[PDB]
Amino acid sequence: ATDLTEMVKKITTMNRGEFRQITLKTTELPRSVIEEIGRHKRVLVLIPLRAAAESVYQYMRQKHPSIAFNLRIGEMKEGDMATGITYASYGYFCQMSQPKLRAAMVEYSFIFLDEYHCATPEQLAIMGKIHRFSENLRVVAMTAGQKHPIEEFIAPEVMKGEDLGSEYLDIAGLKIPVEEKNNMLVFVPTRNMAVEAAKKLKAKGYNSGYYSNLRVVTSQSPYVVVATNAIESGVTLPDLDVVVDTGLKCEKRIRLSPKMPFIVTGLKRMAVTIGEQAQRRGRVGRVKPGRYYRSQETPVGSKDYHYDLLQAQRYGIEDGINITKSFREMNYDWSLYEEDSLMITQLEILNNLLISEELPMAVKNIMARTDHPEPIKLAYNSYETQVPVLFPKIRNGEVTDTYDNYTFLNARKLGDDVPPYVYATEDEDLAVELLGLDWPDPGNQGTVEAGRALKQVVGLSTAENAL
Repeated sequence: ATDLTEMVKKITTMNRGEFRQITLKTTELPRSVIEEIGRHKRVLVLIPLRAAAESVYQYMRQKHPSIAFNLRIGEMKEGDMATGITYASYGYFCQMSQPKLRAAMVEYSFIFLDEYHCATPEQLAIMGKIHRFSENLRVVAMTAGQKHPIEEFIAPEVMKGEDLGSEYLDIAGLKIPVEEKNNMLVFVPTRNMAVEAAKKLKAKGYNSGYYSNLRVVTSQSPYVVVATNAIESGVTLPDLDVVVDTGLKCEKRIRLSPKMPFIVTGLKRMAVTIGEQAQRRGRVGRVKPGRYYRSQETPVGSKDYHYDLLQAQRYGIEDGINITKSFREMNYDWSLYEEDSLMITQLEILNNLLISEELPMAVKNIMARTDHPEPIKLAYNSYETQVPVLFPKIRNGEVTDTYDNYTFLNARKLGDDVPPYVYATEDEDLAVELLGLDWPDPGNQGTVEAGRALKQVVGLSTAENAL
C-alpha cells in the first residue's frame, strides 16, 4: 500500500527497546520489513496456532522464493540462526528457559506478535516473558466483509406464559416471526441448547439440524441450523438468509476469594463480544442481503483473558517467574488489553504462592503426562495435598455416581472427605455443597498468608464500592 510503506518506514527506523502496535496484510508487512532491512537479517513472526503458522510458511515461501523462510512449531532447534523470516508459534518458545528464550529472542532484528487479542495462555506467557527483556528487542504487536445490506432486528425474550398465535415462534428463547420460510442460522451458548431447540423445531415440522450430517439438512431449502460459536470455524452454509443470535456463549471463567479454594474455575454463560456479535451478524450479507435478529443482551468490549492468564502461569513455574506480574508489567508498557486491577492483584498474590517453592518431582511428572485439562490445578493444590481427588460428576442438578478420570493422577474418590484444595472447579464446589460438606481452611503459613493477603485486597475494593 501507500500506507504500508509508511508502516514499514516507521517499523524499520525502530530502535532496540522500542514497541509498536499495528492495526490492519499483517503478513506482507514482515515481508516488506525484511526486504527493507536486508534479506540475511533475522525476523520472527509469532502466530497462535501451529496450523496457522505452517499455512503462512507454505504460502509465503511459494509466493516469495527469493526471501528465506523458516518454520518453528516442533522441537527446539538448538543454535538456530536461520536468516530469513521465521514463522513460529508462541508455544514453540514456551519450551525454553528464560535465559535460552532471551538468547534466542535477541538474535532477531524484529519480533512480530500476530493476533495478540486471541490472548492464548502461550501468547500471554511469551509476551510477559519477553517483555522482561524488552529493552533488548524491537517488537510490533499486530491485530485485525459484508457485500450486501443486513436488516437489523431486536427480538424480544419469551416469558413463561406465552401465546404466539402462529404469528411468532419460540426459537432459542427469542420471539421470531413464523414468516422467517428463509434459511436460518441460530447461535446458541451451550451444546445442550443446540440439540434441545433443534428437536423442538423438527417436532414443529421444520428442516432442523445442529452443530457431514448438516450437509444433508443444508441441501434442502428452507433449513434451520442451531449451532454453537464453534459453527463458524469451518462449515459452509448455502445461500443463508437470516441469522438469529441469542447474544450468549459458554466460556471458562474464574472466581477468586480469600476463602480456600481461592481459585474456582468453570464454564459460564456470558455475553458475546462486539467482535463475536459482528462475526455472527457477518454470516449473512455476503452473497445476498441478510436479516439479523439479536437478543436484548448487551455485548462486552473485550474478551476475558483471566482464565487463560491463570493457565499461562504454568509457563513460569520452572523459571520461578510470576507470569501474572510479567503480564501486568508488559501490559502497562504495551497497552494491549483492558485491566481488572482487583483480579490481576489477586491472581498475582496467588501466582507468588504457586512459585513460592520448588514443585515436587512427583507433581512435575503428572502435570507433564496427564490429559487433565488444567494441570496447573495440580501445581496449586500441591501446596496442600499430593493426592488428586475424584469428585462425583453433576448431571442436571444432581450428584451422580459418575467420575471424570484422567491419566497418571492415581486419584481417590471424594467420598465424604473433602480435600484441602487451593484450586477447584465449579462442579467440584457444587458437589461439595450438594453433599452438605465443607472445604477445609489453609493448612500452612504460606496458604494462610495468601488468604490474608487476598482478604486485605478485597477489603479495599468493597470499601471503594460502598462510598
